[PDB]
Amino acid sequence: MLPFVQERIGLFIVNFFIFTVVSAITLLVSMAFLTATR
Amino acid sequence: MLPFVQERIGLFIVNFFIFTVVSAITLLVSMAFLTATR
Amino acid sequence: MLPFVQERIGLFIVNFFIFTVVSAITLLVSMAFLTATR
Amino acid sequence: MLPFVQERIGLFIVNFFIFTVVSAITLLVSMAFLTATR
Amino acid sequence: MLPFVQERIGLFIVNFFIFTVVSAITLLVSMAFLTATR
Repeated sequence: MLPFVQERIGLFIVNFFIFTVVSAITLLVSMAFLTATR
Repeated sequence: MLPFVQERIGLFIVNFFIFTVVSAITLLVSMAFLTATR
Repeated sequence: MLPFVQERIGLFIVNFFIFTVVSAITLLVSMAFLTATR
Repeated sequence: MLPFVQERIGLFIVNFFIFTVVSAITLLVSMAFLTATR
Repeated sequence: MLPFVQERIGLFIVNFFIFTVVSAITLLVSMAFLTATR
């Protein structure tokens, strides 16, 4: 009922989650941009 | 009155919040850039 | 004197702080790039 | 068995981990883009 | 010997650290890209 259950397994979620997004932006941009320019 | 109430529900806010921004930058840039180039 | 005072109000700082930066990069880049290309 | 073991060494993982990604996006994009444009 | 020493001063490291990187990517990209295009 009380708060403070787990944090170790939580902080890992955001860390790995941001990696997936930060990759999509650099890879997706390169594909769309490279196709337009070239 | 004392601090330390909840952290689990907090760390999730930033995680999901950054996802929305990191997406807007890659999608918004692609739209404006692709239109200019093409 | 002892550590562990507040974390809830802290984690919110980085969350909102990153939003301001991630916006400047997408908006600033679009302005400089769009002007050069167009 | 109980939760809450370590957080100091954890928060450092994401901090340093994001640095490696945020660098790959700016360096990788510059290489692919600069080659196409030039 | 036991864990849990400080977190307030830690969470601030990543917050300020990411700012320095997120700036280098937008400023470095603008310099290299603007020079190539223009």
